[PDB]
Amino acid sequence: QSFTSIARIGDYILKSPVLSKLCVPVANQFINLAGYKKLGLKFDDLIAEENPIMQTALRRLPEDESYARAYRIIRAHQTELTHHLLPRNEWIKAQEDVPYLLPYILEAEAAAKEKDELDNIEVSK
Amino acid sequence: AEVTQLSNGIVVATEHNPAHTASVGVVFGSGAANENPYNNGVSNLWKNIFLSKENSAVAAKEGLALSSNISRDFQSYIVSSLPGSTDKSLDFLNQSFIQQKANLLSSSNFEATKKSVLKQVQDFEDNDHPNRVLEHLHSTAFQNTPLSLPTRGTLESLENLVVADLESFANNHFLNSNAVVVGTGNIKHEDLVNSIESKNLSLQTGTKPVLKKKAAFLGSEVRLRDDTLPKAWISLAVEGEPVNSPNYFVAKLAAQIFGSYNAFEPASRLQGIKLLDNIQEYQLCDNFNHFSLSYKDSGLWGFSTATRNVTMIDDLIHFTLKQWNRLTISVTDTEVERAKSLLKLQLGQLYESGNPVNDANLLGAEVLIKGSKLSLGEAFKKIDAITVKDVKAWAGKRLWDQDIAIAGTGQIEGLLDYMRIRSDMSMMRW
Amino acid sequence: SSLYKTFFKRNAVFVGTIFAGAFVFQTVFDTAITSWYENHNKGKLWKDVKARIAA
Amino acid sequence: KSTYRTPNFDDVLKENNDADKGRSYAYFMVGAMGLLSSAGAKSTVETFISSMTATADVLAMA
Amino acid sequence: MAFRKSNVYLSLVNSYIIDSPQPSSINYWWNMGSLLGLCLVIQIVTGIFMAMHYSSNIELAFSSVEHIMRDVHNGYILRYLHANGASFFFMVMFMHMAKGLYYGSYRSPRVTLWNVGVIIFTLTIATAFLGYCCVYGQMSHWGATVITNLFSAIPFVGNDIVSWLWGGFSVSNPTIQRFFALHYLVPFIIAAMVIMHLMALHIHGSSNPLGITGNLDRIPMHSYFIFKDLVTVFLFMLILALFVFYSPNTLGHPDNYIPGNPLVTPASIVPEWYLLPFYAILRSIPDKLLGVITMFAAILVLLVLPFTDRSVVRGNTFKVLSKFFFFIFVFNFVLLGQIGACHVEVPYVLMGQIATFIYFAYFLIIVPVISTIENVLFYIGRVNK
Ligand code: HEM
Ligand code: HEM
Ligand SMILES: COc1c(O)c(C)c(C/C=C(\C)CC/C=C(\C)CC/C=C(/C)CC/C=C(\C)CC/C=C(\C)CCC=C(C)C)c(O)c1OC
Ligand SMILES: C/C=C(C)/C=C/C=C/C(OC)[C@@H](C)[C@H](OC)[C@@H](C)CCc1oc2c(O)c(OC)cc(OC)c2c(=O)c1C
Repeated sequence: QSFTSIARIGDYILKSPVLSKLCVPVANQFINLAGYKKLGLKFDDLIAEENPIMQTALRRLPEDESYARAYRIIRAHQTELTHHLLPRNEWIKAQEDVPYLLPYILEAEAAAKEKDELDNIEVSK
Repeated sequence: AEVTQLSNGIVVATEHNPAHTASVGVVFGSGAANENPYNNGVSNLWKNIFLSKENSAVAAKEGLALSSNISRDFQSYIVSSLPGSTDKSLDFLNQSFIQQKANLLSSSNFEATKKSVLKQVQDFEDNDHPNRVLEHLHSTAFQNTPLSLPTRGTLESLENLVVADLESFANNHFLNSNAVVVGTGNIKHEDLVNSIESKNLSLQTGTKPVLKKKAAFLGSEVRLRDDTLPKAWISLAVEGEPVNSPNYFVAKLAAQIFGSYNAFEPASRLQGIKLLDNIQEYQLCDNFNHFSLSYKDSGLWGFSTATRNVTMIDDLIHFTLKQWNRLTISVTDTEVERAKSLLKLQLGQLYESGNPVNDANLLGAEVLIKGSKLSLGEAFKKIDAITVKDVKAWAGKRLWDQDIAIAGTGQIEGLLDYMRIRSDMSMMRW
Repeated sequence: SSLYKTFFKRNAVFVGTIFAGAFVFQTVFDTAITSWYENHNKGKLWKDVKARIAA
Repeated sequence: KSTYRTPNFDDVLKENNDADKGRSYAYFMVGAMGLLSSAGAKSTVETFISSMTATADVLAMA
Repeated sequence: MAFRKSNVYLSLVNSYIIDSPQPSSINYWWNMGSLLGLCLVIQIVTGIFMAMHYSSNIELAFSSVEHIMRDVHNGYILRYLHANGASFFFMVMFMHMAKGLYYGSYRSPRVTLWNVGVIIFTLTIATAFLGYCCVYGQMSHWGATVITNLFSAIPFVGNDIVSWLWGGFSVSNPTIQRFFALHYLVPFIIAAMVIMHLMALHIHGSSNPLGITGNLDRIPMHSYFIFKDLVTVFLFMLILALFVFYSPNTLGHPDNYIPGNPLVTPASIVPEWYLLPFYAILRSIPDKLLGVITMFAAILVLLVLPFTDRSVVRGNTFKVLSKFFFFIFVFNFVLLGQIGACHVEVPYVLMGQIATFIYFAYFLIIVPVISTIENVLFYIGRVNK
């Protein structure tokens, strides 16, 4: 499933205040139960990276965010292998759990979708 | 857009458009395809004395500029004037090709010119690897046949050439029945044809050239391995179309489908060419360009390429030939349509540059072969009428399971054997 | 040869035609060989001996 | 010697008045080899596959 | 360079077993694969030494196995190792597969790895069936009969396949002799498929429990995971030893201590335990053809998971709904097996048909729906517009 599609569905829910007030609390509680914040991760650190979109996206990430992702991932592996969680003061807070990679991903998906569209354009006379 | 050609005693062809300058010249219907293995380079030598410091100063006093071009089927000697001096160009043409065609070949002039085309043709072989390869492509593709002779001649036939060889050639080919006088620029047809019918005197009229034996494509290769060069340069072609082939334009369009490429130009990486998806992943080449070369008797359809990726040359060749396979079986409407538009654009940029010397060469070569020039608007009618069905029928005859001709130089250890290349001229089917 | 250019016309023979020709060959060839073989051995076969026995 | 001067291949080159002579011969040979191979492979596979069918001594009519 | 690198044979050993970069955080669930290689070795070694004493003739096969039990020095150890080892081979394979399911190991770029795994699983199931027939007890004869008959469901040419597989009118001497020959062969084909499995593993390396890249922190196979493997190798051997010496027949069927009888099918016939879930699936369909199609499909549907897992993250570690339904799947699978062990009777027939539905619905319906929902939940829980 593409991030363009997740964004479509998600934004529709987020705007309509019927669904927005119904779902977001469910989603908030799902995210806390997931537990990745107790390992020091942001959600975007969790995205499977072994495909061309995510490699394009990670390539385009500014240096400082790149070094930070690298630390968070290494720190997560070390904590996982010790069968601990981090000290609570080290957990990622919800304010920090930003979609930092999302804009690069969406941009790359659009570029890719256009190429696929243009490689296959029909012509009418 | 004009094409006025009429024959008096000589055949006069013009095409006028208010531009700036005017170009006058004679274009002979014999080139390097008319030479021997042993006097190969006589035409190039003729060109070079015609532009010698002696003859070139006599023209520059009068405010005239000199230009010449040796090709395979033809040969041209051209003077550009400033357009009211359209008469003083015809003076320089005749003062050279009747009077001075016994004064240009003076011992000190010939030896200093021969010494200069020797440094010239040597420099070519030493350094111009793309054109060197393309010239050897013609050499092997058309071996033991008129189209195999290189236009600049070979170093060995050149250094053994004497004044009498120039003479004998000039006396057999610079004839009236093997000539066309061409005027481009802005000058009228009746402005030139009257200045020509002014002076009579025919000079060797009634004399024909010498006949020969027809050109033929032979599937083959010449491999000029040189591991000290930093790249590999290769050209590969099938037998293409002669000028005045029904498929003259289908062939040219087919070449535009794959077009040309330059890895370092951002825009070039973005063209609507399917082959580019394959070759850009591992960067299989620095550049390629497809061509449909057409001559009187035959032609070559194929591509040339240059690369520093010397361990993946086989992928370059394989992906390129798999694309060409598609022309017989699966080329799409929108590929054909893209090619139409780009063929028009490039054919336009050729036929209507702001330079009359190019116009003269294009006019001259055309009228020498078919006795007329097809107008740019007439070509576009032919180009637009081409269907996917046409390209497929053409490719199925010229491309599919057909012999090829190969030439290369530089680091071509990775260019696989002939039969491997030749097997890729088709696909397995049920 | 121009016998080739009538059927297959400068193209190679395709697997489907090859496979189909092979099924045909198998039957034709077997009958041709069995025929020659049984004929060459006329007199010696059980076929021939049974024609001279009855009970 | 000049590299543009192609060596003599006249002893090998078929004096081409028939264009598709070698092609028709090659493709007939390649086609015939393909035919007799497929029939051979078929017969070989059937030989092995049939060795697994009921043996002559176990077909008893009880 | 070091000799272990430069030598043509040793460099293979070095790149697979010594210097191979492992993600630092893989847990003991990643020890199952080495345990599978060990199992394969135990089965092959004990089988070859037994083959030395075994006769495949249908008159002699059962007695030749009793001869291994009674007369061959340490013969009962070889036979009990082989028989109990086959069971342990399946226990560990299910865990290896379940691990793959949980952690999204089937995902890109390890799809080829997963597909080769599914082939090995089919081959291993066929190999154990061939071996089980070689005992020629009662369960052997009727197992051979029922399973060769699976192919009779094939349109038009099905009964022809079966008589060809049998080598005659019924399961007889031809049948048991060719099943021994085949039982000897297929372990070596499994060995070649394991090499192909490790080849696909090597180009992308192992995954890890976080489901993210391992590239930022690797440690060498040698030392760390060699000695970590040793821990579970000994625990595996300990438990296998407790069965082989103290409880050698607990995982088998008493009817296979009765010589096969072509005229009598015991009322107590039950498949081997590791085949029970699949048996139940077949038994739930009251049609011959569709019964065998659905059962085979229960194995092939494993191939579909890379496409129906719509999630954007690999593995279930941080997925609340996926974890829950994964364990629904596991315990549903255990139920299928408990149904297989039961009689075709009222509550059981329906429970088996519903469990069968749940089995297929997991791959085809639950995972695509739930992974989509989780995708969206992850998004709207952090985006503020
Ligand atoms: C992946 C490998 C193998 C597996 C899963 C496997 C499994 C089995 C099974 C389930 C049985 C019946 C056990 C019982 O007695 O209840 C069996 C029997 C047998 N196997 Fe294997 N086997 C394997 C490899 C081999 C190999 C390579 C040989 C070598 C000839 C072999 C020879 C035998 C023999 C001689 C028997 C009959 C003795 C017995 O009943 O234990 N097996 N096998
Ligand atoms: C005789 C059978 C097999 C052998 C010897 C074997 C061996 C291995 C080994 C050594 C590993 C690496 C360590 C580990 O992750 O445990 C591995 C990984 C893997 N195997 Fe197998 N395997 C076998 C059967 C299978 C089967 C039946 C499947 C699935 C249907 C499978 C799926 C996988 C996958 C997906 C991985 C990668 C796991 C990850 O890194 O997340 N294997 N196997
Ligand atoms: C990146 O991931 C990896 C990884 O790559 C590896 C290698 C391991 C470690 C595990 C292994 C190396 C398993 C390896 C084992 C195999 C591939 C075995 C293949 C199977 C066989 C059956 C071997 C062949 C054996 C025989 C023919 C038997 C020999 C027979 C004999 C001696 C008969 C003797 C008797 C007489 C009478 C002469 C990991 O743990 C791991 O992740 C943590
Ligand atoms: C030369 C090799 C040949 C012909 C065969 C190999 C291929 C076949 C298989 O898979 C590879 C096959 C084992 C199948 O796989 C779908 C298993 C899940 C079998 C499941 C199985 O077991 C039974 C069993 O064990 C029995 O014992 C007493 C009795 C049985 O009836 C009562 C069965 C049974 O009704 C089924 C479905």
